[PDB]
Amino acid sequence: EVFNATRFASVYAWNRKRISNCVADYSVLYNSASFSTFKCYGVSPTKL
Amino acid sequence: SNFGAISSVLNDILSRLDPPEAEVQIDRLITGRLQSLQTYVTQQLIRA
Repeated sequence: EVFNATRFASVYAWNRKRISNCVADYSVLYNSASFSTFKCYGVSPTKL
Repeated sequence: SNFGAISSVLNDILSRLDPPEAEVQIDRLITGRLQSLQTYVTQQLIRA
């Protein structure tokens, strides 16, 4: 629901929704229209 | 102690940073810790 959401809150007040207690879906994040930029500042992105 | 490096757990850099920056950070740990030995080694030599 995060990356596929229709609308996002504007950058002045931005969408905060919790992702919790769950198995990280990054395995499925591979196939998509992908991304303008994909970045991890405090980790190696392969470590997700 | 951080000694100016991002963290004092030697492998919690390595998760965060790609090595070539860690190689810069781990210096400030080594350089920090190393110096911290001599200061301890000396204080033993003097006390001894």
